[PDB]
Amino acid sequence: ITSGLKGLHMAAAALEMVPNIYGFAVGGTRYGAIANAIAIGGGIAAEG
Amino acid sequence: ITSGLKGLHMAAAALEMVPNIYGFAVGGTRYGAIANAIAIGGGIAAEG
Amino acid sequence: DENGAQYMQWGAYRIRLNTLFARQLVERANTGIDTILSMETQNIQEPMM
Amino acid sequence: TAISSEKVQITIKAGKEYSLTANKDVSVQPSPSFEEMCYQFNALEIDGSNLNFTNNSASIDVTFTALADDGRKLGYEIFNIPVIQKVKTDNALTLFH
Amino acid sequence: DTTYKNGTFPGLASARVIQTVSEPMDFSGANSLYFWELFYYTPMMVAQRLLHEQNFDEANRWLKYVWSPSGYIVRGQIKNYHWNVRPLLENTSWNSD
Amino acid sequence: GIGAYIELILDKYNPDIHGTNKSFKIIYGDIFKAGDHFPIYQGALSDITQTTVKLFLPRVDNAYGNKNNLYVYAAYQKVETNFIRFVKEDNNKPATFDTTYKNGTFPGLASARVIQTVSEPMDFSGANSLYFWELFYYTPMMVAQR
Amino acid sequence: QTKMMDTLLQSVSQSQLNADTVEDAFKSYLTSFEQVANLEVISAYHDNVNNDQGLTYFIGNSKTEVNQYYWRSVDHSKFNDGKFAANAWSEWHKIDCAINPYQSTIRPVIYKSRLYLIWLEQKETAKQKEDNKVTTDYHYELKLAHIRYDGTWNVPITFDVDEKILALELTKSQAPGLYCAGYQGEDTLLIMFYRKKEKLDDYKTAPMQGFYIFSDMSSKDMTNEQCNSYRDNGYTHFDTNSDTNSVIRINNRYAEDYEIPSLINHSNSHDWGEYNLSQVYGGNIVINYKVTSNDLKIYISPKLRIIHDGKEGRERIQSNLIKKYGKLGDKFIIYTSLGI
Amino acid sequence: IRYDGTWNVPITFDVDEKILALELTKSQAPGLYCAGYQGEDTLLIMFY
Repeated sequence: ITSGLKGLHMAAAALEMVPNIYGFAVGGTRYGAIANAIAIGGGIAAEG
Repeated sequence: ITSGLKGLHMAAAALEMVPNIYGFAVGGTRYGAIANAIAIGGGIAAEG
Repeated sequence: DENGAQYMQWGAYRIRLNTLFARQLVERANTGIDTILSMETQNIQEPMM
Repeated sequence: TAISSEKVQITIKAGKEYSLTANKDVSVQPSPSFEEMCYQFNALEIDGSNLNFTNNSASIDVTFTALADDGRKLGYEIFNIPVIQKVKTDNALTLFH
Repeated sequence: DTTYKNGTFPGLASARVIQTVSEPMDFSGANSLYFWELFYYTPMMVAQRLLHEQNFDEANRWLKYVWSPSGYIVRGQIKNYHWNVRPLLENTSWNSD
Repeated sequence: GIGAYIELILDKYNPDIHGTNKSFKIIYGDIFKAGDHFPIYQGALSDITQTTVKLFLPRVDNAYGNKNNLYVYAAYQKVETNFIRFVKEDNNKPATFDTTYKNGTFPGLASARVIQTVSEPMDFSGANSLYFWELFYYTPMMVAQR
Repeated sequence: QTKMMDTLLQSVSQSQLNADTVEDAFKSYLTSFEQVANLEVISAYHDNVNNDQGLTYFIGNSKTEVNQYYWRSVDHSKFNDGKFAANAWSEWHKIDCAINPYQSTIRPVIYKSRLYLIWLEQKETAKQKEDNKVTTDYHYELKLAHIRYDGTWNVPITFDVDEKILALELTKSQAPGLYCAGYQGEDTLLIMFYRKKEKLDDYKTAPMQGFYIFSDMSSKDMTNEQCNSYRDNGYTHFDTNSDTNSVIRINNRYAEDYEIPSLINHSNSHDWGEYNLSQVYGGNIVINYKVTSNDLKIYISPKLRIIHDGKEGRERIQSNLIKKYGKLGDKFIIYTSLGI
Repeated sequence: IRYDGTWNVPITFDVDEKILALELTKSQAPGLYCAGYQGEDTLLIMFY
């Protein structure tokens, strides 16, 4: 069930790249979702 | 595999300094990504 | 310095503070531990102060 | 123990021997000492022709040697300098998806 | 400074090297502790720890990185030196008191 | 890519023709320049006509000799000389022999063959070969030992 | 052994083994095999100046989202008889630093005998155009990251290159070409940007954007009279307009007509003299070469050195005795057969 | 799906052009048709 769950984190990290504030203020996206997901995957592999 | 993974967190912390909201609203960046990454590195060293 | 050295001019004295050993260690460290611990690695030179 | 500058000589092998002698090529004679006798030589031209290239590579050996005045030798120290040549007729490697 | 000896040589003998740019590294400078911990203390500690775990030939080849009684061979040629750490060849007190 | 699989069965070892050695080299020639290429296959001879070598054969679509696009000869110790060749169409229809009545002579050569093959069986010598060995052999061995 | 077989063995490393447990472990191993069997090569880099020798590094792609780029190496020296022997290849290795290129524009490079990955990365911004509206802009940044000794990856270095990419005349949704090569004499990481053309010979005329990277990771921009030499020397390694079934090429290390090292200090062979009394040792050659046609002008300055030391035993101590009291030029009688 | 039973990260496709091509009111999903095809292996998809 640890399942390579880092794929499931990287699903969220890839899903959060797009800018969400629209209208006048443009942007607002996270940029470091990717490396944060790689970090939590590197932790979860050690726990497994 | 704990690898000095705090380098991998600091990659994200350095990658998230820039302001992402553009247009009229300028700024919106986190400022405490650095110390938060140093914190999670200090935790991960103790776990190792 | 231009070539990569750093030193403190303590009056008439120049004393070195850093070294370029890790720069030129990379080539020696390519092929194995045996090359790293040689006498040849120990004679890598450092530029003029 | 006497060491003549005439019998401190160099040959280099790049196609032919280009025999060189310290007596005309040392700028200033080093002082007589058993510890170190450092011979500094001059600018020495090497003609690039007569170098055969197998696998687009050539090598130039330098032979340091020294001879005592009685006729015995002080020892030699042979070096080796590779010469590698870039061709033009070969194109770069493509990846063909 | 050239007139015919501006500087006299009452206890002095000669003046020398013009041509050297870089110097060999120092085991007495600022970073010297890291050089000692790299070259001497590391193979000693590895060899001691391998000796206590009854693994013998690996401990022997780790001791040979420091003191080979049989001499060292580098690329076919037997080398002159007999110790592998350079400030062991030349005693250098890196702690005054 | 584009090219052909061809197979050249070779004649029996007569040292009258093959020289003192059973060693030979088939060769490639005449692409990318007017010079000489090197060993698309190397093997050895036998008293039986045993040498039958199925070879892939690469083709630039525009060869310099447009009359007949590709050339192969076979070298060995005694005689290593220049022959005449094959030709592929620019069509997907594969190559024939360069047809006058034998442009290319067959001094140690015997015949020319397969036109119709597209895909080849996989290689256990290529880049991914270690993964194929670890799949097929090392895995059931390790499971069975454990 | 790969880590695939490792995690298989770890999956079957217990006492109570049922057949279906073995089956599930085998299915997990099969998925891990599926992941690296579908690898696609983005780009590559050749080590040596010419194609017959040296190594070659590939960069792998998966068929997934945010990618786990892989790399492997292969030698050209073990080539014979039309095929690499299977020991000339290497295993795939995983890259850990978070990489997000644009249009898969990434090349490896071997700078100072260390693997460096360099890639282009694109961030969307939005300026205020406001007479009425808010315009949308892109800016391009350059990243550079290198491996460590144990196998981990450093934090990448930022460079702002929006000026030079804006200098090139580029449409949207088309990545500029990237050229990146090492350079032995005057160790400096070359980099050149270029618009993609259809013909190689068009790049002899295309103006160039690029700079230099020194040992301190500091930049220095190219003057075009200096870049003309590099463009005239390496115009064949550029890439065409790369659609599918179009031409993408590899890069060698940069050199002009001859490649010569600057200094030798290590000996290739040396020898004792007669009677083991002294030896010639510690020499060195600096090399200055000038490149011109149908010849080569190598200028060396060998600095010979004679020492006086004996072999260990009686010879070193007789060398010390003859070093102390006698001066250079005298005659001596030494005794070989010394017994008790 | 993968072999062991886990799910891959999904693939993005932008289809706002084609859904805007269909003449749709709000709060009504367009129909979706999706079928396999053996000869000339190619995943069919049709909006309507």
